[PDB]
Amino acid sequence: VSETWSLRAPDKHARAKLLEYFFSKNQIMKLNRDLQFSDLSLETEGFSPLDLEIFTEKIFYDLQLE
Amino acid sequence: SHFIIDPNRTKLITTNITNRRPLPLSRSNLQRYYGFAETFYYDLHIFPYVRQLVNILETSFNCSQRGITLNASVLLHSTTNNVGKATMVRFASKYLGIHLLEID
Ligand SMILES: Nc1ncnc2c1ncn2[C@@H]1O[C@H](COP(=O)(O)OP(=O)(O)OP(=O)(O)O)[C@@H](O)[C@H]1O
Repeated sequence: VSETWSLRAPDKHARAKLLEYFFSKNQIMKLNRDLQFSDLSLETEGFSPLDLEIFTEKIFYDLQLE
Repeated sequence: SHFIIDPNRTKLITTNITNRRPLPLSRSNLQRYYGFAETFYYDLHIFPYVRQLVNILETSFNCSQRGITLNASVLLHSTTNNVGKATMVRFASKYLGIHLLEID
């Protein structure tokens, strides 16, 4: 192997984009006007993309409960 | 529309299998009517964990019926044995009238 590449944990801006897209995938979701993806990413540091997947599905379920 | 069956005059043929949802516990307590080992009936208001887990199955079932697919999985763990987690699984299954697939 000449050189290599490593996929470090996603960054806050990466998280903003990824959360937006993941919500989009289950387009059925919606969000309050005040809640903005950029604001959302600030408190989801050190999460793997699969972690964000499971978190968004859990959130979808949580909404379904109420 | 109706009809009578007599073994000495009527023949019966088993055929392929057909799906059908099982009745929810609310409409009947099959164990109680047939006097089996009736599974303890929780009062969801007093078993919050059971309520939380149930709050998963019907939502998944509806979203599936509403055309929304989602792989809802859950794992039970505990610090001590003999807590009947399997019992609560069975209780939840009968509560929603859902088929159970138990594999020891
Ligand atoms: N409220 C209750 N909660 C749990 N089990 C109960 C309850 N009331 C009666 N039981 C009985 O207790 C037993 C529970 O056994 P079960 O195998 O489900 O336990 P478990 O928590 O999975 O434990 P383990 O796997 O360590 O044996 C069953 O025989 C069930 O009928």
